[PDB]
Amino acid sequence: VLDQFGRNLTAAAMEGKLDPVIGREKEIERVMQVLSRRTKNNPVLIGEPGVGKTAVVEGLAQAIVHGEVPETLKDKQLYTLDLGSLVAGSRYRGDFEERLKKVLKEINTRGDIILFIDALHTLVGAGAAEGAIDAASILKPKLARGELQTIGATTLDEYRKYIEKDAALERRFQPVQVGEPTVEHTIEILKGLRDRYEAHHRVSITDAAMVAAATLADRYINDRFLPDKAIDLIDEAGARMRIRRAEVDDEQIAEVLGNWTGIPVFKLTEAETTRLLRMEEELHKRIIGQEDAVKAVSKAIRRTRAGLKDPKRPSGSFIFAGPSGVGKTELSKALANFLFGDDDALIQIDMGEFHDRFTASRLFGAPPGYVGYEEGGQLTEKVRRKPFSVVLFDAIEKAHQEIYNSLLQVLEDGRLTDGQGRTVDFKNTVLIFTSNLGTSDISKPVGLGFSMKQKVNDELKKHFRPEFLNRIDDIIVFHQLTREEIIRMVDLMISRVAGQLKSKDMALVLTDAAKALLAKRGFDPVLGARPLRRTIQREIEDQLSEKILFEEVGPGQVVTVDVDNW
Amino acid sequence: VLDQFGRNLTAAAMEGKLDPVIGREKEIERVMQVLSRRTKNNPVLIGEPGVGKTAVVEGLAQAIVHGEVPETLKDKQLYTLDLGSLVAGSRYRGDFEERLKKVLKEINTRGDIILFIDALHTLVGIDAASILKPLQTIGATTLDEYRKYIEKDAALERRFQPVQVGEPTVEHTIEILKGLRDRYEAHHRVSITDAAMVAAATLADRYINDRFLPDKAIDLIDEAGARMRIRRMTVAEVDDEQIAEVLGNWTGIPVFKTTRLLRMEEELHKRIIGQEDAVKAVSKAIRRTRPKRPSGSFIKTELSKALANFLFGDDDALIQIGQLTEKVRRKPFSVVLFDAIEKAHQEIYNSLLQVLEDGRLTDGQGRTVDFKNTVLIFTSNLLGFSKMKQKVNDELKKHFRPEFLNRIDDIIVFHQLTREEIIRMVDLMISRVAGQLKSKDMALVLTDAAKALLAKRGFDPVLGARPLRRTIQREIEDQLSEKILFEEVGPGQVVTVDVAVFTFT
Amino acid sequence: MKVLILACLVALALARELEELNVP
Ligand SMILES: Nc1ncnc2c1ncn2[C@@H]1O[C@H](COP(=O)(O)OP(=O)(O)O)[C@@H](O)[C@H]1O
Ligand SMILES: Nc1ncnc2c1ncn2[C@@H]1O[C@H](COP(=O)(O)OP(=O)(O)O)[C@@H](O)[C@H]1O
Ligand SMILES: Nc1ncnc2c1ncn2[C@@H]1O[C@H](COP(=O)(O)OP(=O)(O)O)[C@@H](O)[C@H]1O
Repeated sequence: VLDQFGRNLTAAAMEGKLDPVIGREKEIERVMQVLSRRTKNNPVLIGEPGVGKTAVVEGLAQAIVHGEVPETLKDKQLYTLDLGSLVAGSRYRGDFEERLKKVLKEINTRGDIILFIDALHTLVGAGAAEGAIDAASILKPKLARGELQTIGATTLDEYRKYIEKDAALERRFQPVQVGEPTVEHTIEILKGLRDRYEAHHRVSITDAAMVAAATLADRYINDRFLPDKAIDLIDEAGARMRIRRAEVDDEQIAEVLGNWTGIPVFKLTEAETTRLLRMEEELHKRIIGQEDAVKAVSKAIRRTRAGLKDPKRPSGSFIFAGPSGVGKTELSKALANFLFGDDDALIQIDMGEFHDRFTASRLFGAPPGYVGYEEGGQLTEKVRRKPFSVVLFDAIEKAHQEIYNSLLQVLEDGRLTDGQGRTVDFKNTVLIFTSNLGTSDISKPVGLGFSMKQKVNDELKKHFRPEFLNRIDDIIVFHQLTREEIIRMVDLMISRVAGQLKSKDMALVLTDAAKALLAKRGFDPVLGARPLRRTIQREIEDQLSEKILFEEVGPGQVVTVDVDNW
Repeated sequence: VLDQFGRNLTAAAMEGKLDPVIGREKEIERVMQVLSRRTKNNPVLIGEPGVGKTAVVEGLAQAIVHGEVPETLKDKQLYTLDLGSLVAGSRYRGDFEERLKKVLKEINTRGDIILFIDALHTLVGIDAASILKPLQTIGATTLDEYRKYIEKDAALERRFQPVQVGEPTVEHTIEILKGLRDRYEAHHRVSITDAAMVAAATLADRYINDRFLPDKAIDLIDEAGARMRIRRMTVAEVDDEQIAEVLGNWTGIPVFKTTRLLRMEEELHKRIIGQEDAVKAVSKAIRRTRPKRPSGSFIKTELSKALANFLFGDDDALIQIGQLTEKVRRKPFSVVLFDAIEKAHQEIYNSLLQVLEDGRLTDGQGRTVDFKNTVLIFTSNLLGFSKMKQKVNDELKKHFRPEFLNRIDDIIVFHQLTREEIIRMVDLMISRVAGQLKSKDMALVLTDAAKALLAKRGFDPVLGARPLRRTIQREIEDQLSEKILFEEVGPGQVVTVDVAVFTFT
Repeated sequence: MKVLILACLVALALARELEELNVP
């Protein structure tokens, strides 16, 4: 291969340009085991993007120049081969085939070339298609005879879509699994890469930072992979140190990770133990009133996270029973923003539309050949995208029996089988079920007799199966809100729009007489404290638009509104 | 050698040759973070066309010569590289390959060169790709071309770090214009007021929707300053009046360039007849805005049309529903109408649900569509012995959850049909055909009896008033089409439909 | 109940041979 489409990794390892490859030695030995074969000496590094597939080959190219190769791979000039640059420039017939036969002629003359084709899935249909002169069919004769040594690097998905699907190419290539490193393996990688990133940034990097880079990237980043994600934290923190300047620490990694996810450095640089020690006071910030509920779930999460925890249970299962919209999904959002630092972790499934077991095949995915195969079965993109999550099952009493027979897995194990065959882990997810099985007192202070908390408890036993209810951690019951409890919610929500008023130098001069009437109008004992915000926008914000209807802007108008008494 | 190919942006920053990049200090800081890295140390400035992504590198070169650059980037000569010039020369073919290699051999001969490539996708689809292996390079593509070319190569993503250059706000592009004021004041010898720049930023976002914030606003300032230099040849103060004159030639709309406009209530009812209280109800709701959430949210079709005409100019600014992506990217100042939401199940509650909470839909298409200036409208509704008045609003509360009905701006009701209201719809639909008779020099007058008959037939409130368009043409126009062909009625004739059966002269 | 997933065949062809203009 010329130095036109690739790069001599063997000559890069002579000049000490390749990064040290710590670990992955079972894989470098496996690649040598494939390359030492007589025929079809062609390994494929199958992994994920960033697990160190190129690093295995960089570690192999170091093992060639250090003489650690078994007199079949000695003095093999290992070249990469960018097939993307090799396709690039083919707008005419025969351009790609000419640039590939020049490479293939160069390997024939020298006889000591090992190709490394990153993205070997590109080989299929690189020229035109499968049955056509592509890069696959050009290389297939010499790959089948061991006369072209080629290290591939696909992912597991791309190996199955392109190499296993292509008949007469799955045989030419030998799968070498490069798994994602563990966190303790990644710390050993970072400590081996310590001298490279200390010398580049001229910034000392401590052992506290490299443990923090591997641990927090596995937790907070779940679209990328360990080796890379954690190196990128070490690399970006050393780079942002250069734009501040001598030492990268635990807190410096949490800052450059907080700029990616949006978690405040504090929620990254914390300590589960303290992290959940002042849990109650931070969950009061968006739940005022119904305080025994907050202290119950704050106690339950601190039991089922801190200290002992089996890995065969979720972080907490909850039944939120009681009156609707009094803080039911408002607490679960407040728990999700406490969970690891992101409010965007709450998922409403809205089980009220389900009154069918056939629609459970439209919730957990369809059997293939049926409708509901793409949307439905979307739990892959949600909960194994985010192992730290909160799933809310609103109105579970509306659903069919067969729907939560499939939910008996996730309370026992913490795993779920998708309709497309995925392991959708509910392992760290706080699952929360929800039923307004209580509406009797709710429906006026009368009942079925001739004349609270335990009325809705035995309605769960009446409606559901006891097999489902007892795996659930704690059942939380909400009560009717006192008028002193409602006006604090009015106080919290009138202050939300008040910040948008002084942006325009307007001021809603607050009075408590209007706040009592908002509590009367924005609450009923069937639905209340959910339509309180529409009561705010219909009764306050309609009449504050009458200011600019009669054109009141000025430097600022101190408006005070009070509607009549009821 | 770089001495005859591509502009030295660092040398241009020393001479003040680059236009001053006012703002963008966060994105230039981000680019200095990438160039300071060991791996993935090559920024790809993802933006939109004309977003200011070349100005980040122009602003980077100005940050190099000030000494506000890191110790790994002190006195780096930052070169843009002119593609299409390393062509300029044929010895013979392979020239652009052989000449580009001579440029790169001078880059590693020196050590202080950072290439900027304004179109990095054009070198992907020597190719330089190889030389990238170990020459720091700043790229600049769109997000469509990042997902098409740069991200689709693992040998081009282990080194190419995406850097977002976003479209400025209307506020942020004013200080871009105020920083670029002295360049365009001195180029046309005409002073440009601050008001003009507040106008040229606001009006360019509002009315130019294929171009992006920074450029669009600069295009109005540059062309209004150019217009002032022309008409003084056929001190002169480019104003906000001047920007609307120039943008009135860009878009071709009459100059009505808003709270005063918003004072509708009567500034309408050209197509809306009847339904009077819902029109007064959507006045104070739209003017709650005067955020990232749409300008209005409501839970009739004509109402929308006339709402699209009065708020957003065009009758065809009403989008009746990717399926709403890359067609509100085209026009983000549209009323998005949802026809018959009752007949759709819950899979549609992700492009109307997270847009009242974000206003943005990231998707697989490749752009984040902007819903902050739309008017979302849902179109839902069209036992024993006894002895809507004001209520339809409780139906949709029971239909779908009020967990975002307090996030809907206003749930307005529509009032019942009036017998006089339908008569006012009959003489509205006769205007569609009276104009076709004035093209024949005919006149179509009617009587109160004939207009009440057409009001009496085909008005059914289950179907709204759709049956009325049929009733006009089955009864008038089918019998008026024959009498023209029978030549009972010719040109220069007054047609008086009276009387039951319709007869006339 | 069933859905058939069809298969939108794309038009894909090899690159065009070109005819050259001679310059002596
Ligand atoms: N065992 C290892 N030792 C040192 N660095 C490693 C190791 N595995 C991966 N890396 C580094 O992590 C990143 C992984 O990218 P790369 O090697 O291209 O793998 P992949 O092809 O799977 O993305 C590189 O920066 C690489 O140097
Ligand atoms: N932050 C900014 N400060 C000053 N001028 C800017 C800024 N952003 C854009 N511009 C100007 O707006 C125009 C945008 O051009 P350019 O930055 O090359 O666009 P693009 O990034 O889309 O290629 C130029 O006139 C440029 O100088
Ligand atoms: N004020 C009005 N309300 C409703 N329909 C009207 C009104 N004025 C005229 N129409 C006519 O009645 C018909 C309404 O049907 P459609 O377009 O489905 O809208 P909608 O029934 O929601 O008003 C159209 O032919 C429209 O032109």
